[PDB]
Amino acid sequence: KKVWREEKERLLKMTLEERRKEYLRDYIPLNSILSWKEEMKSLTEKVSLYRGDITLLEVDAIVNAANASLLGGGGVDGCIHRAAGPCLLAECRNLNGCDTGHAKITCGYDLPAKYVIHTVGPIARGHINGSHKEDLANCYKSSLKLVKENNIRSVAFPCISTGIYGFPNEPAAVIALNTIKEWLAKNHHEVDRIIFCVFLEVDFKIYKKKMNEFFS
Repeated sequence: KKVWREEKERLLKMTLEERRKEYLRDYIPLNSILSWKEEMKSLTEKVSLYRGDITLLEVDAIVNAANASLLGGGGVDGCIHRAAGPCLLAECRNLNGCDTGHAKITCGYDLPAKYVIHTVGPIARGHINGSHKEDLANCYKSSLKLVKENNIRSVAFPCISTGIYGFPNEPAAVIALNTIKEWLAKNHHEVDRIIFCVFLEVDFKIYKKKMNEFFS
């Protein structure tokens, strides 16, 4: 049995070259993801769209749209737990859950990602209200506060609270893009790339349309 504190200490010391020599499977290096600037040929240099499996991204942090327990479950949360291996669950158990609109950081273990930022999106069981909208913004703000504090230069976000948590995809994207744009205005020097992970066609088309509005 690997023990999470020992494995985390070992992994966070390692250079990218050292990490790559131990990788279990194929990965997506950050320099194989075009900026919006490069894609559409300024903050356009600092943002990307990625349609693919977040667990493959070799970035400083991937964001997990987690549940209150932080123990994993289904969808992409489950995929991140399986890809990271059992040390992720062990570190998450020690965190004693996460509140709606808050975030907590762990090691990424078997992920190529150095860290996972776990954030708990609001749940809309029917039509959204101002609390849902505030809480979703707070997931992005709490996550980006951990990005700043942990010298994370590349981070990938999922479409937090869309799907089962019931946040309509278009209003979710507006909150996500507004929150990242406002944070980038202040913090652009300290990041190389914020990646929006937009697998479903519905999300890809929403983000494709809105990128120019927000970043150029």
